[PDB]
This record gives sequence, C-alpha cells and structure tokens, in this order.
Amino acid sequence: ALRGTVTDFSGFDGRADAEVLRKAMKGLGTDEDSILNLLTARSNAQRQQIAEEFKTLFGRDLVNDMKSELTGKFEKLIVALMKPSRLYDAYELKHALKGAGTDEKVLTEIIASRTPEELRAIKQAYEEEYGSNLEDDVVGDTSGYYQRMLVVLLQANRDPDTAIDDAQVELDAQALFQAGELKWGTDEEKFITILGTRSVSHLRRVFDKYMTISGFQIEETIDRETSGNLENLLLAVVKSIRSIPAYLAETLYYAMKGAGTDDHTLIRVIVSRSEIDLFNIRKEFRKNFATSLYSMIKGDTSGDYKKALLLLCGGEDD
Ligand SMILES: NCCOP(=O)(O)OC[C@H](O)CO
Ligand SMILES: [Ca+2]
Ligand SMILES: [Ca+2]
Ligand SMILES: [Ca+2]
Ligand SMILES: [Ca+2]
Ligand SMILES: [Ca+2]
Ligand SMILES: [Ca+2]
Ligand SMILES: [Ca+2]
Ligand SMILES: [Ca+2]
Ligand SMILES: [Ca+2]
Ligand SMILES: [Ca+2]
Repeated sequence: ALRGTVTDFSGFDGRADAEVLRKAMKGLGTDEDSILNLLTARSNAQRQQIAEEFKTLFGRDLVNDMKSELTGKFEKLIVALMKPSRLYDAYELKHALKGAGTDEKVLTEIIASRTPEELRAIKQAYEEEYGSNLEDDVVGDTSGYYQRMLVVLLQANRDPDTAIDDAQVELDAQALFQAGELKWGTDEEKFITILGTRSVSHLRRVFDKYMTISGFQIEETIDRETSGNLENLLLAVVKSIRSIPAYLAETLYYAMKGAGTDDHTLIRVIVSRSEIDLFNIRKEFRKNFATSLYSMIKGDTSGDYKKALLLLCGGEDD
C-alpha cells in the first residue's frame, strides 16, 4: 500500500552515469542541469554505485566534488540525496543533537514517525557511524517527560497488532480520561505508557471510544492538558498512529505555508521518504489541503533546487 516517487532506473549503467557527472563538472562552470536530472532519477542505491564508479574511474570523490561546485540550498539537497538511505535519519538526528542547543523538531519528527523496525536500524547505524549511543545523546540533550517519551519510543518496543480486545480498548480510553480531563493537573506517565507502547491497531480504537466517552478527540485533550515539547511530541505520536503519511504531509504543509520556507524540513521529508511513501504523502496532502504538493513547492522554491524538488515529487495535481 505505501509507495515512493523515486525508483530504480531501468537500464542503469554506473559507469555511463559517472562520466556524465564528471563531464557535468570538469573545468569552468557546472552544468547543474545534467546533475539534477541524473540524480533525481536514480534510486539511492544507484547513487551509491554511481559514487563507486566515479572514484574507480577518476580517483576523485563524487560528493566532495559536487560540494565544491554547487552551493546554497541546491548543494544541501543534492548532499541529502547522496546520503545512503540507512544513514540519513541517523545523520539528521546527530546534527540535531550536536552543539549546545538541540532542535526538538527533528527529534520529535523522526522518532515519532518512524516505525520500531526503523528505529532499530537508526540506532544500529548511528552507533556504528558516530560511536555514541543514540539514547544517551537524546537523554543528554533533553529533560522531563519529553525525554522520557522519546526514550520509551527509542526502545522500539511497541506491542504487536494482535486481534483486538474491546475490554482493553474501553479500559484504556477510560484511564486516559481519568489521567487528563477528570484530573486536576495531569498524569503524563499514563499518557507515555499507553501512547508509547500499545499497538497501533489498538490505539486507533482507543482514540475513537475515548471520543465517545469524553466528547473530546485525544488531540484536543493533549492540547488542554499539556504544553511545550511534550504537547508536540504527543500530537506527533497521535498523528503518526492515525497516519504517518498524513502526519508528514501535514509537516510539509507548515513548512511551506509561511513567511519563508522551512527549507531543512522540506528537504529532509522529501528525501527521507522519496522511496518509502511520498506518493501517499502526496495523496493526503491534497485530500487535506486542497493545494497539491507540486504547486506548493512551485511557488516556494526557486532555482535548480525547485526543479530538483519537483522532479523528486512527481505528479502535479497528485
Ligand atoms: N483544562 C485546564 C487544565 O489544567 P490542568 O493541567 O489539568 O491543571 C493545572 C495544573 O495543576 C496547573 O499548575
Ligand atoms: Ca567546474
Ligand atoms: Ca552554473
Ligand atoms: Ca559548495
Ligand atoms: Ca545539544
Ligand atoms: Ca531547544
Ligand atoms: Ca538530560
Ligand atoms: Ca487535567
Ligand atoms: Ca503531572
Ligand atoms: Ca497546550
Ligand atoms: Ca512559503
């Protein structure tokens, strides 16, 4: 049911492609067009094979070259696209965590939308790539129930979708109800446990009966009960349980809606998801927002960057 826009190129030849890329750069100038057209049409496995052949034919490192040539937002996107799939989340996470500050958004966005199977592979790589443990750095940078909700999620231990038990569904909607609305203050620790560990098929059933029992949708109670980065994170978890596609479509929308563009988010979501589920994110973008994603990107972005982005996106109207 899920599908991305970027696929493996039929009739690929690593060796052909590296000669175009060498020719696209050699000497004065840079043909940003031959690059952008080649790269947005090869799967990311295929960009790594193209980076292999470039170094065996020329003894040059394709990413460092491209980094010396290109600039600005375009460099940023092409560099994100040469990043191997199994390392790009690990990367966005390490660079969010490092330095004094920490960018909660990236942390929230990736740890909440990624499945368990994904979160495992991200800890694996992060460790073999940076020689730190992820959990430790997250804890090193955060505080409170936000840190704690992120550590629950980092354990990648959510329950399996199993046959559903109505009794447990009513049990769980009633405890949330008693942990928030019906409580002076809040019992955030019950929200972290039931939201952070129960199966996805089961909490979607909890979110409906809770609306029956309380007259509130769980997002609304989260708004009323909490503030800060924990409000954010619980909202991000609820929306990913309901739909990761729609949560990500919605994360792209608020990147482009405003007075500018959250470029870093625009890039990170299109590249990360290009091969996983950007076709579906595009469906939910339209369904929920009347604008199509192509369009939104077409009025927000200029340059080589825009063309690259739209090529990755595909389907206008879709
Ligand atoms: N619906 C209003 C929720 O207020 P609540 O978070 O449930 O209690 C306030 C806390 O004890 C303030 O210091
Ligand atoms: Ca050049
Ligand atoms: Ca140029
Ligand atoms: Ca540069
Ligand atoms: Ca930090
Ligand atoms: Ca911060
Ligand atoms: Ca800490
Ligand atoms: Ca309360
Ligand atoms: Ca509390
Ligand atoms: Ca709030
Ligand atoms: Ca805008």
